[PDB]
Amino acid sequence: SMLRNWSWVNVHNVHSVTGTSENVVLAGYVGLSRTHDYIMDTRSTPATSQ
Amino acid sequence: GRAARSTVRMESRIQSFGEGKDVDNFMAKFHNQLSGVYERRSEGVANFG
Amino acid sequence: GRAARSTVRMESRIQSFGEGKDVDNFMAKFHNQLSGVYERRSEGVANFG
Amino acid sequence: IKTAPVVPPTEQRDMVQEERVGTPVKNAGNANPAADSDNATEGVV
Amino acid sequence: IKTAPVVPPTEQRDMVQEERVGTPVKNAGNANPAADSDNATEGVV
Repeated sequence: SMLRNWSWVNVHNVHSVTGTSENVVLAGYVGLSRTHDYIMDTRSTPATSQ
Repeated sequence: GRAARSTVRMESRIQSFGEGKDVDNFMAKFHNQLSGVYERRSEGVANFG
Repeated sequence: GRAARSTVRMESRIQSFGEGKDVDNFMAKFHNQLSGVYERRSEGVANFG
Repeated sequence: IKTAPVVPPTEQRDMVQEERVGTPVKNAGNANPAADSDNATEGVV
Repeated sequence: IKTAPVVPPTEQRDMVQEERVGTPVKNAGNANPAADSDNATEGVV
């Protein structure tokens, strides 16, 4: 059942839908800004209506 | 996943903000408000504060 | 009560009010005033405060 | 009317914070910074 | 004369609160919102 799903193919003919690869290293959410704003009651809830 | 070749990582990195603050005043606000939850005048609450 | 057909219910529902307050300052007022009644620096007094 | 204890305005300060997810490259506004090399048909010293 | 410690005026804020017992209906000012239907004697598409 795995040969029938084209597991036999040359892996060099499989292209990403963008044609590119990617190495992402992004500074992310830590949560110190949101917890700080909650204690000061400035912006307690950050989730918007949308 | 034989042709993926793409990696994604996330950095939970932080800075230091502001000058002329008072850390003892905020630390009082932090550990006083969360007093029905985490015990105030604790080592962990003081660190996170 | 065979023809009543009428019901009455009451919702004890609450909101969140105000912005820019200080909850630790009121919580100090609450648990300091009711100190001859309920022990301050208690889990219940901190929650209700 | 609900009178509530707030934080006095003189004991706090709004501070603007600029949040970035990554450091921009040297030729950030350049779509093709490699066209200075690919078009050096005489050479580079 | 009785001098008493009060709360300084700058460390509290009066906030107006609007208390309602229920959410008003869509046609709140209409006594009979069902008269647009009861008077459609030709039909509605």
